[PDB]
Formats: sequence, C-alpha cells, structure tokens
Amino acid sequence: TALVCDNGSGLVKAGFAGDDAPRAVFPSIVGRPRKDSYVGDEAQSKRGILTLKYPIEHGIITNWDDMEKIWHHTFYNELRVAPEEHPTLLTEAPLNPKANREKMTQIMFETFNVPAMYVAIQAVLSLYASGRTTGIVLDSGDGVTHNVPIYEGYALPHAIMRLDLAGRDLTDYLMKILTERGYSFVTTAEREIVRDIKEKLCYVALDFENEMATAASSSSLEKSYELPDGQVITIGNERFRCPETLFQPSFIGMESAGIHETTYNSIMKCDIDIRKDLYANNVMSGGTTMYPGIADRMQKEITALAPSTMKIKIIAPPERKYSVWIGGSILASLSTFQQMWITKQEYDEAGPSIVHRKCF
Amino acid sequence: PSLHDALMEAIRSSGGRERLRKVTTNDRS
Ligand SMILES: Nc1ncnc2c1ncn2[C@@H]1O[C@H](COP(=O)(O)OP(=O)(O)OP(=O)(O)O)[C@@H](O)[C@H]1O
Ligand SMILES: [Ca+2]
Ligand SMILES: [Ca+2]
Repeated sequence: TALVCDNGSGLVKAGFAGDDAPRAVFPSIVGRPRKDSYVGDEAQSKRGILTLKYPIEHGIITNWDDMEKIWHHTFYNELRVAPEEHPTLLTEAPLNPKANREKMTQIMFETFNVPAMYVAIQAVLSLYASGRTTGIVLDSGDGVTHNVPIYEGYALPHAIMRLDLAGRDLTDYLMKILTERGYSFVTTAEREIVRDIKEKLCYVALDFENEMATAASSSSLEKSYELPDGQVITIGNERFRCPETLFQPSFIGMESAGIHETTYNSIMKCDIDIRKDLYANNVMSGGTTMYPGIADRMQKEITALAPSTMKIKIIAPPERKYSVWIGGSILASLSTFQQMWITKQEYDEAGPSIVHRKCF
Repeated sequence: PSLHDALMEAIRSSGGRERLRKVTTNDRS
C-alpha cells in the first residue's frame, strides 16, 4: 500500500493509492500561541488565539520546519501509518525549483525513513485522472493558478503559464464586495463564512454585463444564505462578480491576463502540431475551478480566441477538487509504476539529486 | 518498447476513478 500525499497551499490531501478519494483533507497550516504548535485542524479549530503560518506559498514549500510538522501530522495523526512501511508519492507545483524537490527527497528518506518515494507534477496527475496523457490542464487552487500543457506525460516547461491569483484571493474579494454591500465580515470566523458562501453560491456568468443587467433589474439571481447563528442574508450579483476575477484580474488590481488568455497563450507557446490535441483536451482541476458555469464560459472565451475551425473541448470532472490526488492514487497503484519509485537503496547511492533522474 | 510507453498506455486504460476502492473522506476543508 503506497501513500499519496498532495500538498497544496491551502489544503493537504492524503490517503492510500488505489482508493478513490483521500482519507484526510485538512488545512496546510501550523499554529503558535498569539502547547507548542498546532498542526492542521486543531490549529483551525483554534484559529482565534493562535497565529497561523502556511508552509506552502503559491504552491511552493517555503517553511521546511513547519512542512515537516505537516508531514509528521499526515503520517501519524491522519493516516495512522509508520512511514517506514509505505512508499510515498508526493506532488509538486509546476516549475518547482530543483533545490526544493531535492530537499523533499532528503527529508522523506532521512527524516521519515520511507522505503521509497516519488514526486509528480500536480497538473500531470490531474490529466491522468481524466484518462489522458496528452492535454492542457488549468489547475487553480488556493494560492496559485497554472496552465500546464502536457505531451505524453511530460509537461512542456517553456509553455507553462501562471496566474498569481486563486481561491484565497477570491475569498478576500467576496469579503470586500459583501462589505461594500453593507455586511460585516471581519473576524476569522466570519471569513470562514465568506469562504462557505463562495463555495456554495458563487458561479461564473456567461457574459458579465448581461448578468449585471439581470441582477440590477430583478431579484431572479438573488440567493438566501443562513448564517450559523440563524440570520438570513441575501447574495446578489456578488455571486458572479467574485469568480469573474479569474477572467478579469483587474477587479483586484492585477494587470495579468485572465485564465482564458493564459490558456490560449500557453497553447500558442507549444509546437503548432500538438495545438489541435491541446484545444480538444482542456482539463480543469483544483477547487477554484468548481464554480458552476466555468466550463461554458471558458468554451465561449477560447472559441473567441482560437481559429474558427478548431474543435474546443473543456473537460471539468465532478471530482476535480481532488483530481490531483486521484491521479496520484491511480499512478501509484499501476503495476508498471513499480520500477519508477525512488528506493532508499537508490537514495543511498546517489543522494537527493536522484529525483532529477527519476522524477520528470 | 519503452517502460514509459507502457505506463502511458496503462493510464489511458485504467478506468479512472471507477476502478478505485470506494473510501470515505474525513474532509475538513
Ligand atoms: N465548490 C467550490 N467553489 C469554489 N471554490 C471552491 C469550491 N470548493 C473549494 N474551493 C476553493 O478551492 C481552494 C482550495 O483548492 P485546492 O485544494 O485545489 O488548492 P490547494 O492545492 O490547497 O492550493 P494550490 O493548488 O493553490 O497550492 C480553496 O480556496 C477553496 O475555497
Ligand atoms: Ca494544489
Ligand atoms: Ca485586465
């Protein structure tokens, strides 16, 4: 039984290879008093008198001491396994620096004493989860958004696009525009309410101006939301104004291109002879791609940018907030993957840089 | 003729999430 640990900026996804979903999902946080430290949910359930730190920023591990606490908590507290008895598949962001993946390997072998391990690119695993080995993935989570074009299991690094806005920014923006409406969301508990409103009632409009006009002249787009204590508030055009930022980042002051444009730019940076297969295999993954309407809007926007004869297909699997993990669960449970593991024996001979030769 | 070729074929014919054991998620997102 190999393990699969998908470490995100906001959420850890962990479980056992061969399972259809992670056993444990919890915030990628470590907390200290404003005991010594609180990791994951016990830090979350104490979000009021501790200072929280995120060891992963924009998909990149930046605090290795707290990351070790996350990995320890994952193994012992969540999965209830001894890491010495299980090969462990880990995930990394696209373009993860060489020094980072080497220290990932070193900590797994030297600190947790895993018998074997592997590091896979997150977006590649999401493509695998949809049964594909060629395509272009839009991966949008809590801290970062990427376009990753992939040819037969290999990400094409020169064509990878990035957008430094994701779910946390959208939560903050929904907070901002709900307060401009007249509500108050200032406490940490109230921020969690805004995140829940975002995940439950927000959607992507097919056309922003048409939708704004509908919300201005009728109540047909308004939704009731019951707060935990009992009050009912009304959410109107904030429902689609918040995720509109993915297509128009200027709503939060970013002049970067929106996700339809990073997708098109990514495909255009690939060799012309694979662009046809990329256009027909656009796979959406990550929690921030869960908005209703996002596939239909991406289809409309990419169609407007691509040649008129190009077949455009957006694939948005219902499980895509766990697509990376599911792809790792598939990969690590395949018989042909057995020889791909980095073994502790291999690590002792070559050292941490073995990950460059075995994981690509 | 390559191990990578066989792995890619195995990914395409894996059945996806369909053939994975149904488990329960203790999801605290
Ligand atoms: N149904 C939903 N609608 C909109 N957003 C959602 C939904 N479900 C989850 N999210 C958002 O997805 C984000 C987390 O997704 P994910 O686990 O893919 O990110 P991550 O891996 O933690 O971070 P990153 O991939 O950026 O490093 C959170 O911001 C969460 O609010
Ligand atoms: Ca992620
Ligand atoms: Ca703009």
